Amino acid sequence: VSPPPPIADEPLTVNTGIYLIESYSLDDCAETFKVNAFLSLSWKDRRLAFDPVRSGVRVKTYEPEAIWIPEIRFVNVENARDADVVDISVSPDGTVQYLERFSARVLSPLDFRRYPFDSQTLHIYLIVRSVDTRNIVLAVDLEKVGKNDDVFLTGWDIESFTAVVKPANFALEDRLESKLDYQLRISRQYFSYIPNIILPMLFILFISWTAFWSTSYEANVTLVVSTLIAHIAFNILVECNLPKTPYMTYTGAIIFMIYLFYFVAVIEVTVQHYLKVESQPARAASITRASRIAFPVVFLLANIILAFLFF
Amino acid sequence: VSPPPPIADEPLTVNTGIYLIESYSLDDCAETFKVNAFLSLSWKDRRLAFDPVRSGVRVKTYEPEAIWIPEIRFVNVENARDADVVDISVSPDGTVQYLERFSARVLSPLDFRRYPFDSQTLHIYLIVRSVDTRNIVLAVDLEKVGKNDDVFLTGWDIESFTAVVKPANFALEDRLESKLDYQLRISRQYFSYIPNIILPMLFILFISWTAFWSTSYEANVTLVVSTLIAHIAFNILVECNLPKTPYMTYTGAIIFMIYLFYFVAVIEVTVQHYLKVESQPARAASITRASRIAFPVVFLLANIILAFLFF
Amino acid sequence: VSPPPPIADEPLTVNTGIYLIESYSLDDCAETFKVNAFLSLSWKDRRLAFDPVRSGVRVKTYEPEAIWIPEIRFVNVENARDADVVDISVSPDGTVQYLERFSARVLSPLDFRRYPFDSQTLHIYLIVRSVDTRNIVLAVDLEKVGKNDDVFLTGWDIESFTAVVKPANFALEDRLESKLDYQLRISRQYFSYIPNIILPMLFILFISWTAFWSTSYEANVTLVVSTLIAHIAFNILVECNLPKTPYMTYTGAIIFMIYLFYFVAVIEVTVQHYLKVESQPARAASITRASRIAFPVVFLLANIILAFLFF
Amino acid sequence: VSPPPPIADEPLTVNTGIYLIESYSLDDCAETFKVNAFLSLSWKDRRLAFDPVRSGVRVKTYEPEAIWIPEIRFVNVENARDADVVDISVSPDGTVQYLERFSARVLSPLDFRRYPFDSQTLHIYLIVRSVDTRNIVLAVDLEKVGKNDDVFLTGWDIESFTAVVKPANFALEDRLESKLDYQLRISRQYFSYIPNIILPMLFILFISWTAFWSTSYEANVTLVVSTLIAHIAFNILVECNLPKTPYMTYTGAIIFMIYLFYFVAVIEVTVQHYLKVESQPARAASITRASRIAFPVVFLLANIILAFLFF
Amino acid sequence: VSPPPPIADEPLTVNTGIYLIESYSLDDCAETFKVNAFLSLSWKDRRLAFDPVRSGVRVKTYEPEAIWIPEIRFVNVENARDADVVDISVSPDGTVQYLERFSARVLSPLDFRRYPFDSQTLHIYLIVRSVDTRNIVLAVDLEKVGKNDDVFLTGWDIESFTAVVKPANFALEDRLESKLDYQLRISRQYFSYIPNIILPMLFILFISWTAFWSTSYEANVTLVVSTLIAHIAFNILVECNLPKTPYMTYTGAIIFMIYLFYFVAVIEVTVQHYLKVESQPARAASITRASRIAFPVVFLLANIILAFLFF
Ligand SMILES: [Cl-]
Ligand SMILES: [Cl-]
Ligand SMILES: [Cl-]
Ligand SMILES: [Cl-]
Ligand SMILES: [Cl-]
Ligand code: NA
Repeated sequence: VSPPPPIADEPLTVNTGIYLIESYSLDDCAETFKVNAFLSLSWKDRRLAFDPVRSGVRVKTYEPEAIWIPEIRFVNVENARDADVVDISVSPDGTVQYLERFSARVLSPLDFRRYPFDSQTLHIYLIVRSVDTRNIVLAVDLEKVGKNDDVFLTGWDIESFTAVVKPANFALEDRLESKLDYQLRISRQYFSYIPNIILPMLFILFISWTAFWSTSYEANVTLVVSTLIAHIAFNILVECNLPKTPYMTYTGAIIFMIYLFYFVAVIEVTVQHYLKVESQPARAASITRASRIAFPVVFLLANIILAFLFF
Repeated sequence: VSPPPPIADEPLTVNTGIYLIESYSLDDCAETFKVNAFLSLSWKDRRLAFDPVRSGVRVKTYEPEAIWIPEIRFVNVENARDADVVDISVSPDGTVQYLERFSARVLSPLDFRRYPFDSQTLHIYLIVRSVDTRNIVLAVDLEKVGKNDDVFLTGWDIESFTAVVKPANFALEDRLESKLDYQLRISRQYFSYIPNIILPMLFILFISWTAFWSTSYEANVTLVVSTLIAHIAFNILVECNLPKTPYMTYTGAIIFMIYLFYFVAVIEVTVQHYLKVESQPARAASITRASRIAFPVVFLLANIILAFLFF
Repeated sequence: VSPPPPIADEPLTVNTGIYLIESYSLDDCAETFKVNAFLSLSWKDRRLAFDPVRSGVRVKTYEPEAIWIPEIRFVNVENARDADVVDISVSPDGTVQYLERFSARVLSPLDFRRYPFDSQTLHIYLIVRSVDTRNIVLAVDLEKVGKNDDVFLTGWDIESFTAVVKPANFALEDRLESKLDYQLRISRQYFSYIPNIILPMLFILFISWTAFWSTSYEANVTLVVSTLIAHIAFNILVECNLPKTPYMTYTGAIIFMIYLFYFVAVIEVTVQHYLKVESQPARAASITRASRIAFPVVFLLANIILAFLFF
Repeated sequence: VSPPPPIADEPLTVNTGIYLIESYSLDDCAETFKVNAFLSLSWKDRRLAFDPVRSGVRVKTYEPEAIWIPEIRFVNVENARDADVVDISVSPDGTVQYLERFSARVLSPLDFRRYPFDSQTLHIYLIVRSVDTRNIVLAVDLEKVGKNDDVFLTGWDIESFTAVVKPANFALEDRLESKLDYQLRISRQYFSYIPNIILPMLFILFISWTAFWSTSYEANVTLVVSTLIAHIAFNILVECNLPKTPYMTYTGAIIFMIYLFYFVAVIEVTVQHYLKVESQPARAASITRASRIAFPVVFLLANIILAFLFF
Repeated sequence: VSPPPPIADEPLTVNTGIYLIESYSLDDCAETFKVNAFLSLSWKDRRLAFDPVRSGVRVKTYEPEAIWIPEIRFVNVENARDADVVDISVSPDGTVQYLERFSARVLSPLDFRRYPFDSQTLHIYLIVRSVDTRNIVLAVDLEKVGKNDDVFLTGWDIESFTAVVKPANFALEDRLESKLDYQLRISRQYFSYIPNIILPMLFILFISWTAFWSTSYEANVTLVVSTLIAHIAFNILVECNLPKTPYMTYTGAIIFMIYLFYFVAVIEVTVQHYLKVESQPARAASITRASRIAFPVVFLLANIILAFLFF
């Protein structure tokens, strides 16, 4: 089989549609997600046209091998999609209506800057390479683009599934290629992060601040050092759940800034003890009394500045 | 091969049945489970009918390629099922008896709200897309729906395996789809959670309450801070075994509330020490004496309120 | 091809044999193991019979496609076995001798009650479904059941590989099914658990008991609380290496009981201290002196009781 | 089909090109990366030549099975590449133009010496073995070597994708092998390592140095020992993210040297206490006062020496 | 296709050769390694003899399906090898030259006794089963056995790749089997273990011995207990990187013995404090002074004894 010939000099229009059946496995570290969907293709092949009168059939079914099917591939897949042809239907004018069910692991980058309050646009790129005979161009049949209502992605809210109707036509290895951009808009469900990471992390920090109402250096050293260890435990936990970014993330900034607070609290605790030993507890008392106000204030201000910069 | 033709205008009824041989790999984080079962298909093809008196053979056996078999797929599978045809038998009237053995990874969401005292309903959705010639409709042959007695799912009690007899017929991409709902009812074996997570977590909490019978700030700071670290270790362990939910879970609520108890115990320990230093140990003594009663009481009440809200 | 016809009304006897070449990947959590073995099948097909004189050969070699081969499956496999036909030989009297080399992931439950001093019986179930023409029944050719001497299973002692000669015949979806039980008997190599888990765990517990020869509350609180943390670390390590059981395991019981010892040691340490502060160190001295004997005694007795209940 | 015959005694030149579509999964421990690219092959086969004017068709399109294609393999792949032929085009003169889309896991060693400030040269080796008829030789068509602009590798900057134009021709198992070297130049994005590993690690070390402004042995022991534990936590974290090297890495050297600092700080803390107990706090005071300067100075110098040796 | 016929009663000699292209993934816990190599096979099939005059070509090239190929398998593979036929060459006399490129996961046991100073002999066993017609026997063509210079195995030194020329011929399931032993000799690169596990582990141990120059029970309890925790952390790390052995390993012995040192140090620290409280610090002083010498001496001697027993 060869491509359908041009009546006039026109390129072949392959109408496409993707209908999500299932979406799963959004791997943050890998920046990948798995998809299970219907891929619909439609093109005109005059060679397959027939008269319904002499045939007695309004449609004609063909096996994939029997006819010419445009070679449609996904740009951003890990391995080539697992596809199973559902149905191939030919109308009397030779209009082919193809339908396959596929599953693929899509590689699409994520912006972690606002984690865990981030939204993402996942992309699925359809592509077709033009042949020497004729040029092949993709189009979106919006009637055949959608998603099942039950489509869920664990830990994410599925906003929309749409297609950028205008293809990106360009040359690659001395042949033209028509590229289409399907978009899955999702926003992270930040709920869990509050009682699991954020609040426990604030409690341990506030506990370190009780050292500002204590004169016992040994108790203070314990308070500040122990809580610092718990902060390291959470930092490590967070960095395990995320890839290494060339930028700072929101949570990453909060976490880093909290280290400075422990470092300064250690300095205060050290200073207060030194003065007490040098028989000048009145200076020490002033610093400790200031610290009780300064620490929550500077912490609250820095957090406002950060949230402002990030949102 | 093409679909069997309608005598009158009737849709084709494909009788289905799933018989579980094995169930395994219930992944809580992935919200998936693996299944190994028999899939039975039954439909009438008059073109295949014969005479039992003259043919001498009651049943005719065919190879998949030889006859028309309806394209039955699973909605909620990760990848398309691994299937092996066991047998195809044709009765004289042309009733076809298809039997395949398959294995598949089923994606079915889980409700973690009552963890680890939760029960789940796992779903397996069968589907058939109607052809242009005739409409195909699924039905449940309850005779051919079941499970082996030895079917086990590690850490779960298998309650039942049933099918919702009435299919969900609906239009999808200008064709009829017939969807069936097979249900696997399971309930979690919470036993282990008691000596592994619950009791150790209560012991460490109680140990922090011994600070209410001590005047040593340094010892108290150690008691409360150390036990708090062990609580963080268990919180992290629990969150590793669970996916990120947009809601609170039972264990999650208990764990979160316990943090507040440590935070308040630190406050009390701080307050008691401050008063002792300000040479007013009678006030301190009152607060500590109150704490000895208040802490177990408020803990026990809060737990009743929580269990009430969750069950 | 169709099944060999019955001379009299007899069922077809398929003689089976499994010869282990390799045993590996015993996953405790998954309750699975991988196997690489020879599967031998033998049955009589009169239609295949010949005369050695006329033919000039005493054996006939066919390709799988050429003859009727019984559809033998494994009940307890994750996915259908990876098989490669080694040879198919026909005797003049129509006795077929089939040999395949296969590899499969077998799902077989494990009894963790006596861990790490447990022995297991791994099962491999062979099955055959009867056809409408004739009934098929499995048998064990003990001459063709065995294992290579070099077969090893990391962290386990391979006791025996035997077959239960009498098949379990039963009805499934109105057809006779012949089930065979091949058994691999193994016992765990508990050696490692002594210097890795058991002894370190006893040392930390004994270290906590040095608090019984100390009057320093602050030092005691440190001794008891620190060692308790190390015990949590080991409990978590152990539970990672094991699945969630609806029963208690031997190690699990020891681990749980040790928690009670830390809890009581904390009480003693608290009591003693409280006394000293109330200016009554003679009572405190009595309790501490009792504890020095009581703790090792109650620990040693409880361990005898436990070992008795478990073995 | 057999290879195209030599006009004169010349070896067959297969022009090659690799165009990266996607690059992902750079596993540091495994020293592997996954690639998705176009593989282009061009050679000339006079048997396939035709007339442009007479035939009317400028280019003829064949199916892989129809013509002779050189057996091109990758040297450094884990498993043989997953390839799908996109197009085969024959010019009148008989120049074949082959194009496949492939995906493969490439095993290419990494130099960890400068981690996390390292750059790597990933290799992809193309190979062809000669046949008995004629010798096959590879060449690079630089016009068909490249990468998509959107090619990204998480945690790395993609510098270049080039080919060493001249093949490595050599004999292996008494036949000619023609090997080509495609190079992917990448440099690590060290940004993250600063707020995640480097800075937290320096803070805990500076905290240990506050022991130089304290006379409390008990507080010092806590300061130095606790911070040492946090340093062990980071060392373990780092070694989990890296393979075992027969050499020292930059981070590895910093980490190791920091251990010496804790060891010496413990000695100082021990020495200072011993003198204080021996009623000679003037000597102790001198050592502690020296330590306050010596520690940051020796640390800063050693780091300069190390960075010098490593860069 | 059937086996070639004997010309006297001789068994068929299949000459074999394995040429390593790549070796990777040496999994210590799984006791497996992955290999990518050429498998060369040579036997003579007189039925394939040809006159170059008539055929035109001096050497004929066949497709695997076209001719008889001896069924060669690997004994110790997890799953059957992934093979791709590179070439099948037939000389006029009928000598067949078969070349395939394969990849396989080889299961070969490891001796951990001297870890991390151990050397291993990895095995790859080739096997052939004799047919009823004629006996097949394997031979090594040493000219076709080797490895690429660039063959590397992360964390190991590749010593040699050789074959035991004499096959192991033996009966199995009433047929003859010809087994060949290919050996890959490797030795572990212990470098990393020194700054990563060994030295940090010694530093923490020595840090505890500073308790021998202190009279502060509270400080000593902290020193000894804290360092003990760090030792548990390293023990766990080490046991994660190793399988459970029925014997002791070198590192395992060192690690276990170090536990005894902490246990005895706790006893000394307890004893010293008890005497100090009983107002007899002169006895305490003697024990502590002895400990300062005894501990490093007994540690150094025990290590000599251990290294002696292990090497
Ligand atoms: Cl694709
Ligand atoms: Cl399916
Ligand atoms: Cl099977
Ligand atoms: Cl390849
Ligand atoms: Cl093999
Ligand atoms: Na302390």
